[PDB]
Amino acid sequence: MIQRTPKIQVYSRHPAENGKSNFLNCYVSGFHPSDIEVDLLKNGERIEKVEHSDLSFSKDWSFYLLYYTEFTPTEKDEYACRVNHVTLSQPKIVKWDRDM
Amino acid sequence: PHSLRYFVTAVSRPGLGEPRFIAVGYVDDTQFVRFDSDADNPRFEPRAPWMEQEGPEYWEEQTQRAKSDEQWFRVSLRTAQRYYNQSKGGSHTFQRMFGCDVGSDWRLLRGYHQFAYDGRDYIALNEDLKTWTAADTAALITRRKWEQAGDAEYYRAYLEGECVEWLRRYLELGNETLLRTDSPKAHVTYHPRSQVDVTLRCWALGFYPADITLTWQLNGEDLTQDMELVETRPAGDGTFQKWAAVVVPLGKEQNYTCHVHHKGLPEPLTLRW
Amino acid sequence: YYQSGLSIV
Repeated sequence: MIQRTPKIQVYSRHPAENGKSNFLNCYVSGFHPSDIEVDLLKNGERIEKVEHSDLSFSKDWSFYLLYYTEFTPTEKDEYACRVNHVTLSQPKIVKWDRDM
Repeated sequence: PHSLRYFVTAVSRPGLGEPRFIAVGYVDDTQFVRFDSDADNPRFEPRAPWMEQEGPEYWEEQTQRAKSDEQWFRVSLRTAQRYYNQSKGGSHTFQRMFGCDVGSDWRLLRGYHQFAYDGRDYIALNEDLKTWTAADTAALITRRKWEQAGDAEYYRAYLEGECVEWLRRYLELGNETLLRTDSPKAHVTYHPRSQVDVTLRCWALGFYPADITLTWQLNGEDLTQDMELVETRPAGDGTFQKWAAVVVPLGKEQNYTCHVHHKGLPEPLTLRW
Repeated sequence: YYQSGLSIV
């Protein structure tokens, strides 16, 4: 029995333009087991109606999920992905950085 | 080349009901069907628009095979728990990957049938489709059982017949979209990191298929020993995203080139900041 | 086209 901590990427479907409707994605990969918690945050509060993909895994048997919600970015609104997993003692927050 | 894949996960949840069974099917990098045991009326459903014209016969046979496999996995998870002399209350996982690859001729290059238990290799069918690879001692018990029961011939008959025959049919259903490429739209960004060094990130956006090669070079020489690479990520529209980054001395930006390989690009790209 | 398992593990 293996346990793998996930990798976390938070990004937009298209290059973010203030006032242009876009999609916010949290892509989590390389984790085992499958049970995971993924929430998308706006100004620290969790975003409701976040969709996610059907559970799949790669060649090394580690799972990947895409969590996504449509959003319209602004200059000063802050967004993040918060993932909790068995490998993570405390919830992991990865902030959304539109250049990185 | 083209591929057909199914990714099947069965996770027992002792005390929370019957194990959770998911099988998700792909042609290349495009998901086309899914079955989830926890859905409404659990059944195989189209996950691509080119699948929605399939008749009730196709869906009922697919749904029936998923329900047969669901019972097979609950039995297999219980059998594996005895094999490993595991206690009764833990959650455990079986995973199964199967499908086929075809070439330019669209005939079978390789068929897959392999399992993982609890995230680790358990048993895999070899490329001959005649022999098994057991990962460990519990899987040698399994290998002895399937060799005596001629299980390999049973999967081989599917892989050489139905898997290729239906994968070619899927290429017809989605021909306008499955056979397309989207060449990456690539750019290099610049971010200062110290008073001494800078991060140069090579971007690739809006590309299908998922396969891509990004390399940084200095004076014609791979800088992959200094590269930070993320996994290729899905945009959510059927395309993918990736970047490669190098950290370089201030004032040295124009000595570095990023190279982009993709099935949409007859020649690889060369970009500079 | 999906295929179901035969012999149990």
